[PDB]
Amino acid sequence: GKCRGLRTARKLRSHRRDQKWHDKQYKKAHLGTALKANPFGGASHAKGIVLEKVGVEAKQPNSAIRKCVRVQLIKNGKKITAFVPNDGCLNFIEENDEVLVAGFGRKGHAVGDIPGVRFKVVKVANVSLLALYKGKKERPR
Amino acid sequence: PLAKDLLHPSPEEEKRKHKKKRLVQSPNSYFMDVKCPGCYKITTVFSHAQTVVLCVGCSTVLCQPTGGKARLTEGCSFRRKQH
Amino acid sequence: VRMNVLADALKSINNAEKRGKRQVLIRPCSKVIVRFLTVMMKHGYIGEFEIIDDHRAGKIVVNLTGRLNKCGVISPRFDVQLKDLEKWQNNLLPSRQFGFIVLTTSAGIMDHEEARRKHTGGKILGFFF
Amino acid sequence: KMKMQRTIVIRRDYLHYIRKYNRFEKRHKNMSVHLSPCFRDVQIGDIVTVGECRPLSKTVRFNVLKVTKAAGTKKQ
Amino acid sequence: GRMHAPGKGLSQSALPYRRSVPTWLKLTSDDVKEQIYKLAKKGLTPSQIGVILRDSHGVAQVRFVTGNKILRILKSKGLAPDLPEDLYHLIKKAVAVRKHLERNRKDKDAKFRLILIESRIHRLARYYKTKRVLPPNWKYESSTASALVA
RNA sequence: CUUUAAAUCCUUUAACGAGGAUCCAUUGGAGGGCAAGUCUGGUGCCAGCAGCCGCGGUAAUUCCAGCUCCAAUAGCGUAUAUUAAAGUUGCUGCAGUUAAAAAGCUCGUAGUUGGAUCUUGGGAGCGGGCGGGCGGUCCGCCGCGAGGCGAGCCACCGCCCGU
RNA sequence: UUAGAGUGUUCAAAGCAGGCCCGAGCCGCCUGGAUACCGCAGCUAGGAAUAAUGGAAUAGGACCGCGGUUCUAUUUUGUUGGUUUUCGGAACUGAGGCCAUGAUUAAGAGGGACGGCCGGGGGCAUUCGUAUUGCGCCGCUAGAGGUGAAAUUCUUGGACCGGCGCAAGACGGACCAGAGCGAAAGCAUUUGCCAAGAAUGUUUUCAUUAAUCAAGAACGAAAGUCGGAGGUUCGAAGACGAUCAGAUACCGUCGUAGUUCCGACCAUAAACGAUGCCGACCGGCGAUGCGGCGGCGUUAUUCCCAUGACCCGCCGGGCAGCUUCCGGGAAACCAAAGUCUUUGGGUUCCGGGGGGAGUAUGGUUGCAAAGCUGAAACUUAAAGGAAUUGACGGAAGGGCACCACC
Repeated sequence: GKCRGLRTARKLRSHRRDQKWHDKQYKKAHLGTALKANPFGGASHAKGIVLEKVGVEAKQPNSAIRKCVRVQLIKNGKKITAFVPNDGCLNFIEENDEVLVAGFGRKGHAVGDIPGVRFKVVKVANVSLLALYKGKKERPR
Repeated sequence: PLAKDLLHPSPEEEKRKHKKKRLVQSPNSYFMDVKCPGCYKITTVFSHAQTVVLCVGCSTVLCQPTGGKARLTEGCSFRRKQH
Repeated sequence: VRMNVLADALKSINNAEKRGKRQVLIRPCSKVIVRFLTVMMKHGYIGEFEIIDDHRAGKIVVNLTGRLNKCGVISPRFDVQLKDLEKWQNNLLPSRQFGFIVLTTSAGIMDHEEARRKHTGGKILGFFF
Repeated sequence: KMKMQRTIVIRRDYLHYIRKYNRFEKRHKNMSVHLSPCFRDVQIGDIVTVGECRPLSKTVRFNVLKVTKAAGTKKQ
Repeated sequence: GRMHAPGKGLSQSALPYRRSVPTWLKLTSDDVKEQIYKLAKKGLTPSQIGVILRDSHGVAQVRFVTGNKILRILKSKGLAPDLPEDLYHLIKKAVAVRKHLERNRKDKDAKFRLILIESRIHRLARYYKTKRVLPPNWKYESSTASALVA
């Protein structure tokens, strides 16, 4: 059930150079089409303005209306949905605001009740969203 | 524990194995003589013949090869295993 | 067919030791196999054996003893550069305290402890413990 | 090969060792070498000993010094 | 097991351990060496020559009583066949089947067995060609082959 | 004063310089994994929390806060790339009847692997050396210079055991 | 830089620095800053077990032997200067020699021959058996088919039934089995013919010729396609009659393609043992097929004898079976799915959570149907295997109850 020979080092090698492609944890990270469809250019964060403010429901077991934002990036000009993670911190978000967006916490997947949103908002017009909540900073009006 | 000698088995267990599976292999055939019915020129003949033999002393067939052992037409003196 | 005629003999005794027999016969013979079993017998792992002779090959009978636990073979015949020997006897042996691995060598076939004193290496054959 | 005049093409087998596995991997690299035009009776498939030289041509560097196989061949 | 039809068959002969003259009928090598020629001249492959010496004359083995086996004897005198005795017959079966194959076309069994047999022959050619028994420029054709054989 | 082209900081001696908010310690948690509240007020499948399992419809151990405790401590959470975990890329080291999985079967060139066999045997040989019962000894006791023992500093010898 | 030795940078991270001895009287001393590691490839030299590889088979090693041609000089009277010899060597060449004169064995590897068989193995011809449908003739009658019940259907133009024949196309029942062969798909009427094959039996031959297998090639049930001939039965599509609320379904009467045959395409099936090939080993037992062997009686013959048929056993190779805690496994199960942390006999293909998908596109084969090769975006927390308890069954086996029936 193996090669195991002593002049076979090439076949053990051109087999594993072939069967690595079926490890989806490796096919994604080593094929140019996986990163291309990423709205980020592989970056950690990406700035971009806010072009509306919309809410999205939750999955079947538990009901709610998660609040979100329709952020358009400036890097690629794409359009993505960004969750606004905080308690009632949709009062500081406004149209044409240039918010900073980060990965949601599952390396390119949804999390929990939120359907189809993989992005959360960390800053809002160059002030930290945590700072606005706890009050340390203040967004000038 | 089924601990039995594979070196010194009975001369009668050795016939309970194939021609090849014995201690030291040896053929199951035996070279035999035949007295050539009607004459006294005694010829050799191999027990597991695969060919007929015809006797000038008989002008009739002597051994008939059938299966994997010979059958002799008429009885004769049969020495054996002088080898 | 038969390729590693050392491997088949060792599996023939290993399967016969597991059952609990006292004697076992192996079908082919060789200096490689005779000089092998002598290494075991020089440690007392087995009893005292006989080597039936023919014109064809020879067939060894061994008087097994209840002292060896497993008698493996390792193929392909690798190399042991005497810096890998300490790796081998730690991922292929039960412990350092006992058990030996036999590796062929420019000075005959000998278990690894012999190799250290004679300060040499060479290809590897198998192991027991 | 006993192709283009005054030079021959020689295969050269050898083993390359892969580090990851403890196993070898056969390769080969075949190169052109000049010849001594003294020679008919240089068959193919036979060993030869070759020496280095100044760059005789675009791909002719090594040159032939003495051929080494006639016994394993036909009539005396 | 076999090489083309499955089954670990086992019916081979078994030489005795004793390597001596029979000592019931010597008829020493002078007779046998000059005797084999009569059978080989009369026309019998080295495969069948052993039978008649064994079955009626009485010989343990030609390799025992004489010096060398039945081909090395026939090699020196000049009575070695044109083609090796195993190859010659393999062509016969390859030729007779092809003869039957050109008539009973839909006989799919023959059209298969012919593929095995041409594979057996081409395997023996690539072995003999190394051992110089057959010339390098030899080639089995399946058309020019029946003219080599009766 | 010292440092150094020139100053800068550490280092050395000055004059001051701590009573609880003076000289005020954080970043994340308290359902499980995973250390720590079946504590109080609010909210009522709302707000929201939650990497995952999940909490929220009147007694919320999970939300928002207060108090008490827990983790790391001038550091600590978040995002993504990456390694170990991974015996889930497996040469050491995976699996293939049913859990994804063996070409319908055979032939077969490259490629990989390939039966057995050329002292698998000794000498009171000769001698050197480790430990070892030994016969001997310079040697150590013992003795009356008529004598008794061989191992224990020093080892020596002909010899055996130890692969 | 990794490791590491020496050293009190106040410690350490670091750094290759530093320690004495005295006011200084020496017109200074002692030192440091090393070592290992650094594959693969190249060079060198000891070792020669294992693994490649070599040598005299239609003559080759050995003996300073005695012979020829052809030449290259060293230096002796000619110091140098031209000429002849011998020796030494080199090239090809004449007789016999000393070789113990050169060929390991023949594998529970393989090819091949040989002998008596064996098999629903393959092809071609030949032959038979009933059955079905159709028809001719004769008989008697009013119903015949068909379903759960009927109706379309069949007859006043004599159906179904009964008898004697004629024609056609399919198919081989009963024998027929956990029995046989084939690589697999698969194969069952008597006879003949052509060629092949496993297994046994062998004191025959060759002497490693062999295992596995990318690319490639032959065969590949059913269905389907292309042309010719035939079309009995069955019968996708189709038209009807039924049941149903609907029933373009199951059910019933018709019926095209098709089914069978010869010549080519197609290359797919739960083509299944859902279980690669070759090789070795580890338990018993009663049987089955073929071959050979040993057997005491019987039966076919008047005679062991040739030989069958029975009856007792052995051996090899098969299809398979029962049992066991050898041992595996998630377990159902397994003499392989065992010899697996105590892992390594050799080799081929292939899987990495489920879905999108065997989809799109690209290449390629195909007359067409389609086959081979074959992604990603996105989505999802579970898909999935074996057993255990219940529940449930328009699932069978027992049994009870007027909240059940007769």
